[PDB]
Amino acid sequence: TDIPYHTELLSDMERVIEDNEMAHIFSASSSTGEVLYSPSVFHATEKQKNAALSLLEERYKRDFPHDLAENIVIRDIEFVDGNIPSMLDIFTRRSVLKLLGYSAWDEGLGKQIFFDVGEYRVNMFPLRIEEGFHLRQMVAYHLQEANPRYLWLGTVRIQSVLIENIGYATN
Repeated sequence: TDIPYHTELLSDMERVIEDNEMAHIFSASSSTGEVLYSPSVFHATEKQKNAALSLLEERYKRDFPHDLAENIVIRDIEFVDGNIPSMLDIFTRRSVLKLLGYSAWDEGLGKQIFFDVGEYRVNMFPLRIEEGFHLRQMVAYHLQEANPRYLWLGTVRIQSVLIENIGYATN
């Protein structure tokens, strides 16, 4: 059997995390942000947010084809204000913890698209598509349900062509 690209992508992203020491950033110990919903939902730190953005840029840009990138100006992935999910939203979306690790970075998972970093599983929940961007509400779930149990990272805005080009690792 041949090794699928998804397997190497997941390994690649794990090595990116390690080279940038992001496991320590996404530890319960380093999750010192202010509370959003007492007792268990906290704001992500600036370092957690910037690490998450950097990891999204790493994943999406590496496979963005050259002929498009010479013809389209690609915007930096960033967080935008607002669209904060409710506590009930966060609770309901914790279904992402039931999924196997191999389903990470798989755009085919719809609502449950996620990636793991350090002690947290980060769900990029679809909010809307507007102009040429995807908006997603990013919440981190502690994988052992320790506290901080939930981290609100923000609504991320990603240029649609970046997601479109990855395709679906599963149907």
